[PDB]
Amino acid sequence: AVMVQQIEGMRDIITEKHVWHLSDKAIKNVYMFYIMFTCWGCLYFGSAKDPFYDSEEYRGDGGDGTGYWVYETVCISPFLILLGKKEKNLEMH
Amino acid sequence: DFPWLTIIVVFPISAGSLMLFLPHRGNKVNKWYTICICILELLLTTYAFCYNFKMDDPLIQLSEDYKWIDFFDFYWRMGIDGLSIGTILLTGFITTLATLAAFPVTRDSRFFHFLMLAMYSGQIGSFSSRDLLLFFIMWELELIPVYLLLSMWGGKKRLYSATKFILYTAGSSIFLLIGVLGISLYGSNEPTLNLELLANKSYPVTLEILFYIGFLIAFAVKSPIIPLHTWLPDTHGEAHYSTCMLLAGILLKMGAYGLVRINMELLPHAHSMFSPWLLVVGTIQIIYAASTSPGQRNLKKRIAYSSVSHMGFIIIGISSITDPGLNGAILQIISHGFIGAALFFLAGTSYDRIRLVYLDEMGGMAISIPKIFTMFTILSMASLALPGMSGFIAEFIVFFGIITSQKYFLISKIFIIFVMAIGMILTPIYLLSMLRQMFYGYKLINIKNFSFFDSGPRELFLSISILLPIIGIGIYPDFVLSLASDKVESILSNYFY
Amino acid sequence: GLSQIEPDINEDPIGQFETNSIEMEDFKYGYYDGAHTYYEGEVQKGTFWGAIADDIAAVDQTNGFQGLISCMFLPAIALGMYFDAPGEYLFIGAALFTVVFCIIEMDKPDQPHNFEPQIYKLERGARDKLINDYNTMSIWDFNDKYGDVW
Amino acid sequence: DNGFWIDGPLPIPPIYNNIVNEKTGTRTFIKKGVYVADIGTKGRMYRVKKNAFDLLAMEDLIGPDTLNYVKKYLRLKSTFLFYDFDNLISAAASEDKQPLTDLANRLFDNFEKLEDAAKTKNLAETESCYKDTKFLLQEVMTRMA
Amino acid sequence: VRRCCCVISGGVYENLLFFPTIQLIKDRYPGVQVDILTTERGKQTYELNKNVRWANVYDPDDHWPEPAEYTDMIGLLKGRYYDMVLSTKLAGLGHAAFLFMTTARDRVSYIYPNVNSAGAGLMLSETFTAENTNLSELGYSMYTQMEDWLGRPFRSVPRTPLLPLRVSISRKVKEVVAAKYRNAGAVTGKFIVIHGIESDSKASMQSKGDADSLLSLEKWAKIIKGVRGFKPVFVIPHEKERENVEDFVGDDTSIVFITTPGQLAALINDSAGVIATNTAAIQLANARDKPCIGLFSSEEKGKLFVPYAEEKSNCVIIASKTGKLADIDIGTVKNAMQVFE
Amino acid sequence: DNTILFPMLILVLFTLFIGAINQEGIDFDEFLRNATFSVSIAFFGIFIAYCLYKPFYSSLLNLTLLNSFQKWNSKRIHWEKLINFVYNWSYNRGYIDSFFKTSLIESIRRLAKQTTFFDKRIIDGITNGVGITSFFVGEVTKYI
Amino acid sequence: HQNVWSWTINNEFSFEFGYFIDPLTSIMSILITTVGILVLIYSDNYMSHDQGYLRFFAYMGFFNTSMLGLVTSSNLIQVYFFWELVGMCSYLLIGFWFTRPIAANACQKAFVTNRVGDFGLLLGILGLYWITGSFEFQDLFEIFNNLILNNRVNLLFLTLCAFLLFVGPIAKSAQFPLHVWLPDAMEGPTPISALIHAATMVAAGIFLVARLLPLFIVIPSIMYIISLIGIITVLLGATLALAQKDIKRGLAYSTMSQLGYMMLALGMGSYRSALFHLITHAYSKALLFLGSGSIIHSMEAIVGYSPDKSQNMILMGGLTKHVPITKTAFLIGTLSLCGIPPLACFWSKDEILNDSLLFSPIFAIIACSTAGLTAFYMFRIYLLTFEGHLNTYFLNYSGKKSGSFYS
Repeated sequence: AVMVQQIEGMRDIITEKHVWHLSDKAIKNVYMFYIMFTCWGCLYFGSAKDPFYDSEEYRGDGGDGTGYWVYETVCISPFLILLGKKEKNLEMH
Repeated sequence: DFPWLTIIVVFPISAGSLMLFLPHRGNKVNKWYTICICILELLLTTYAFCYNFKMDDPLIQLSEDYKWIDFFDFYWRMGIDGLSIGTILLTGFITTLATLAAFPVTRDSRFFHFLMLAMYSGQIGSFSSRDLLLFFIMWELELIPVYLLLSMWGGKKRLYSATKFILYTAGSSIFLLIGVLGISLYGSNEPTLNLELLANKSYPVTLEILFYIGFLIAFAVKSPIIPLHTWLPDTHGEAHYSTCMLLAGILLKMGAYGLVRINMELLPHAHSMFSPWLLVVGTIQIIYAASTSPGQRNLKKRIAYSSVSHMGFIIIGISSITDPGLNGAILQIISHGFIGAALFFLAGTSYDRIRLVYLDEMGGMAISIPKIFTMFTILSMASLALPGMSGFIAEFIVFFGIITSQKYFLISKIFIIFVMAIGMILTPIYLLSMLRQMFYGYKLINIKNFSFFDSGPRELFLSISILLPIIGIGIYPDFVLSLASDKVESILSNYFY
Repeated sequence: GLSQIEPDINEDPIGQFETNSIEMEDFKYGYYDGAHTYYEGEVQKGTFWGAIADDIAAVDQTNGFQGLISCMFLPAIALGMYFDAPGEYLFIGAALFTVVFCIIEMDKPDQPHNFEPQIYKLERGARDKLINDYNTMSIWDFNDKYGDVW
Repeated sequence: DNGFWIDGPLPIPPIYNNIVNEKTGTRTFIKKGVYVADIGTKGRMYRVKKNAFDLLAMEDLIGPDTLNYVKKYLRLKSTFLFYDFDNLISAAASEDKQPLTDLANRLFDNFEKLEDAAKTKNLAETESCYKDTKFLLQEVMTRMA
Repeated sequence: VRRCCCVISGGVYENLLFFPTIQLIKDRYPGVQVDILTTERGKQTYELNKNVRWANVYDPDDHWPEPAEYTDMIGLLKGRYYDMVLSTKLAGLGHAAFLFMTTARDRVSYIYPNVNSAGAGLMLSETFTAENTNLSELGYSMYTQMEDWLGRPFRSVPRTPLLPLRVSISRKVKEVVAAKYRNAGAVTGKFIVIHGIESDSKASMQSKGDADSLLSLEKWAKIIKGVRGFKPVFVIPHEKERENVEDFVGDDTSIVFITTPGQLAALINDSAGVIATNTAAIQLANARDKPCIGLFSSEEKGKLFVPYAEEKSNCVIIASKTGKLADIDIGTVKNAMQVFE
Repeated sequence: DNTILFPMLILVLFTLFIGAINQEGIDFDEFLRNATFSVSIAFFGIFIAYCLYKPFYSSLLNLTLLNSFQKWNSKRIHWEKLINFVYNWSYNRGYIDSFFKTSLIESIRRLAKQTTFFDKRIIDGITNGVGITSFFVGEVTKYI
Repeated sequence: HQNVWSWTINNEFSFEFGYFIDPLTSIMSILITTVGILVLIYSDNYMSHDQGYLRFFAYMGFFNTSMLGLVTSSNLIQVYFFWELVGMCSYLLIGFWFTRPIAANACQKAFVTNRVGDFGLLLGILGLYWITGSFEFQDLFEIFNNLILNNRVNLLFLTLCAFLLFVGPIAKSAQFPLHVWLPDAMEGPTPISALIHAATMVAAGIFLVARLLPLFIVIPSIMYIISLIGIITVLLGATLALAQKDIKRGLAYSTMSQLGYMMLALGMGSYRSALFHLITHAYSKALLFLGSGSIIHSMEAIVGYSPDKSQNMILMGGLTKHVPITKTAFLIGTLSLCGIPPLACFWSKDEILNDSLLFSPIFAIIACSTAGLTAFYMFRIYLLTFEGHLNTYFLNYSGKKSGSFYS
């Protein structure tokens, strides 16, 4: 572990070189513990009060959980107001 | 001994097929049923990986062979390499967190979570199969379900992107079928399909180059290679966050992993002819997909091109005929799996909160969503190849495999390293442009009347859970190298002589 | 957002690259960026345990038992090593925990944010899937506005 | 041989007429591809010392359920030592050449025994071989220094 | 037909004058789900139709679109399964293939007079060769070929007009524009819109064929000082003009920021007078029988953009003797006093 | 406050203690003529700053000299170019920031627009032209 | 002492993350720890009226950790590791006030500039693994003494690799090409303007060159390159600060000049005088930056919070009457930069010029001219702030004060 190395320019070096490794089993065990932590969180925080996707902000307007609900909504509500406008013109504005 | 990989692969479908009608007309029951199934499958995968997978032996473990169709010699070959177990655990982790992120979906959530479990089975089937035609089956089995959870969930022009993706991927899977047909039929006497029996064949160069073309056109779209990469910025950039974090997380890695299985150790003398040009292609790919990303006003297409850029290092490590190069390719597969998964997750949640897409609009939202801001910043740093994150050690070990390459010479190594490391100047540009456009600033019309909701504990757990392996692999890379490196030698032993 | 009317197109597409922030001419430093706010005196107590447990209680759908097992699960796996080395017992117990949690997450409350977007019309409390097994209410056709007020 | 990217076999580095091999084959701890830098005779003479010091300070790495990394570090630093001894022998003074190549042979037979003990996950034989290979590592370290 | 597309172009004005055509279509057949593939600034007008369904944004006069967008909209028009198209994009080949790629039974389109329509007849059911290549320069009608084809005499009468330009406002736009002019110094009954201001903006709803359509402010200051105030509310196309208008006509004058033509029509319906120049405000005033005066740069453009001035009996059309929109500013005041009270 | 002064006081103690650091440059790792020359040029810079920025009511210089300073430089024509160029230098930041934000980051932005053009128009153009051409030949061979 | 460990052992990697405790490391460790402690004590009250105030100290602690790992670094792997982590903490600290967009442009530029430097650093340390196959400092110093006598290594390739290895220090120490990040890094807090430069991080660009001097003196043309970069950026650091109306930008350009003085001293081979200059500069200009922050937070009560007012050196005016301790601190710091002999630090610059003037005619007389310019602009910075009338409540200019007085 201890080695003295001579160098012309500056000084001597007292290298130590603790060659180690986590080991094959401990690596498997940290994979195990992190997957178990992922299980615990996936269940618990999945059972947490998700404050955004519960209120009338998301779930109110549309809120299906898609990414086209905004665009299909603002493409439908024009159609709904146009249909209500035709219904209003059906009964003399 | 025991059918392990089979009850890994079939279990999501065989447990989602229990949702035939299942009269529970809220998203709660099927959401929890399928996240429970995904956790159970992830734990089965780990118990196969921990207590029944020797990490030193660079051979097929948990092997399992049946007889499905005798005419094709088509078996149910299953097997785990050192370069495939990491992708399998990544499939488990990322698809599990994808169905966690899909908790708020409620449109046709039964069908959504069933198709998620179908992808969850098909991806592990593609990664765990040691039969060529079975690799094709599980390649095309993650084509319809992704289409159905891409066209009816997520994205404005979702139908265009979905049909583009399905036809592009099918038009490349036919090239894959040309390849498996060529190898099986015109491979040798006694035609077979088992890759374990197949990796020590002759394949003369006039035929090996043909098989390599037939398989490279197949894997050039899944790991996008820049002539054939246009499906991604439409597909990812117009998909939901839960689907997109496995479209980039694990679906993009087949094709990168495939270039290791059926190109690198099945057609080695032809890969020694084609990798010099795949190197130039990947070096141009990094710069091209890092210069297109500032060109994108969109937030999600920026990250799609980011994935096209970070796949360039995997292309380079694959085309680097070295142990460091391929180990960096596998490590970048896993690292960018985590990174792109969490980045697309955060971009989707940012779109759900803000309901703006382009970076010209969507100014300062850091005070509105600070948790999303910090998680996006940390994962942009991980995308940046920043030390302390897995991206650095990946995008450095690939460089080290270049500079320690025996194939290439210094006149080429200089040019390749130069064009590779311009990528890490251009990647700060687009990533921090995204950050300063979408988070740094103050909008006077957004003072208090909006008061958007911050990252809930679920989404925070998503991002943190995908972050901790990135940090753990940045501080100790041998969580990913040690499971592959021995197998990598079993690749490169076919190359040096 | 909602945008019942069609929004006004901006005649100034500020730029492909530069952010959408206000200029420094109109930026009130200190108050906006928080560089001179936070005058101590308006702050509150709750030193690190009266605000952690407050935040845990702020976001939680866990009852007495589900939740207690959640608090005792990760300590059980953490003592799966450094106290013993059972092996498959850990994974069997973790699967049992997941399955019993999912069975528990078939909650008696149904919390109408779980349901489809088309359900949000009004009066959805009279809808009671919480108690009524085999609901038998053909409202999920989603092609016509039936009167489900009975 | 088109300048950039020599193609075809991807040859190994050669063995220049030395008896440093095994005579029942070439050698078994040889890593196929490693970029041994062609420094120069003083640089090789010092890098032998450094790699032997590494293999010497690999004492902590040895233990139960860790022999795979032992084998990997062994074959790596022994491949470095192999090519460095090859360039040192091929550039020796022809009077210290024969003792140095006999030293390399009796060192590499022990590295072969150590790799055979560690690849087979034999811990007790690994350590019992590590004893005299540590003697040999200190011997080459005090020779090069 | 059952579903009918419309690939129209031009902006605010040209999309507005297509409402007679769409009402003609819905009068010809009982039930027609009409769709419009128009440009931005054109979809907004389609709040005021009560006869349309989708009204997407395409900008068909791009000629060089993104192939992603091009193929997306091609597949969209395919997957909506139309039976008629009725482009009036004014292009032959190239665009004729864009209409043919849509599975449409009756491809109808306009056609360039030049050689650019080399092979449009190979893909279209109707030709409709046009005039001036700048169809809005043709004036208010702009669709007489499209109208005199639509509902030709086959069984019954054409009935090509239905009390032309019955635009219709919703209650939400009415409420928000009411709050807008009440935040201004105006009352819901007694106020007058303007909608002529020198600007550089596409929100003034001018035309594609008229350049000197928008009048200056100092000349507008002299116009509005010549008339006693019936509280003229100013309709700016952009906020940068507000501090200009207050610099010209005075701080006391009330200005209302309207760029959406639906909001503009909601302003017209509540207004009791219109002094518009050649914008969409004139036609929105002639809709709902509101009293306009309608300044113009020439009697030719005035007859072209207002041919039916003799039918509403309130829109006393005004023009300029010479060109360049240099009008009298004297007699316009006199008949403004006549008609507004 | 005092906790802002205490760091400044410790750093004053340092830079006064560092000014006397038998030497320890060898242990760790024209003398007065050069010294007075360096102090002369430093004191010259000090004096050029002093005669300008130190006000007349507090400067230790003599008023008879401070008035002749402005009397010799009351024209401000040769200084109206030197001061002008120095302020232009300090305000344009040597023009190097402008050169980089005109030819290095704007060059990269032009290149990004060029490359996303090449991607979206004429390599996504081929991928989309396959489909456009399939639609067109389908409609043609349907109607011919 | 080089207590190396083993990071990864798979193939040629054999990575280590050891700590090369040499005289230079020890200097850098005390220089980081002392100024970091004092800047933390400073930020206890500079940031006490900040809303987001704990994340500032998260960034600062991570910055100190990262720099302490950078200087305690056995191989170019760990050097590079902590180089980019320093770039990260610079980005975060400069864009600490993310709400203001000028800080956004500042932090995006800073990280892009640091990565234009780190580009060079990466394909230089990889070029060194090609030429040497080292990834360590113990071997590099024992190889490069005799490597240049061989035949395969091209001397052009060696000077190219060394220039690219220096491009990193060019960016971190704000040298002529990549100097643009420093005068725009003032958009963050003042404590970071004391720690990012005049301190740890710009000291890192000097540390790397001081640590690689054993393999830069051997390579022929790189030393002249370093001297030329330093002598270009001592006048680009000097002619810039003559008319900077801001206090922090003027101090930043002065830092850009002193770091060029250090790179020149390394360009002369003077291994010791460069580090003594670094020590005295990092204990003087950090003092000046803390004094500038105290000046600023004295001025906020006058002009409110506006960096175009509360940092505008012209209307700082006269503060000797009001803030005497800060006056003495800033005066001692500026006189330490000018090289005052008895009550300040002249002897560093004395050794600089003594080892410089008998080397070359180009890099001597212009260095002395820039020293005179340094004295000029630093005393201008002192005089426009402290000595005189207040220039903001001045009754010849401020009509509000007049209207408030004559009631």
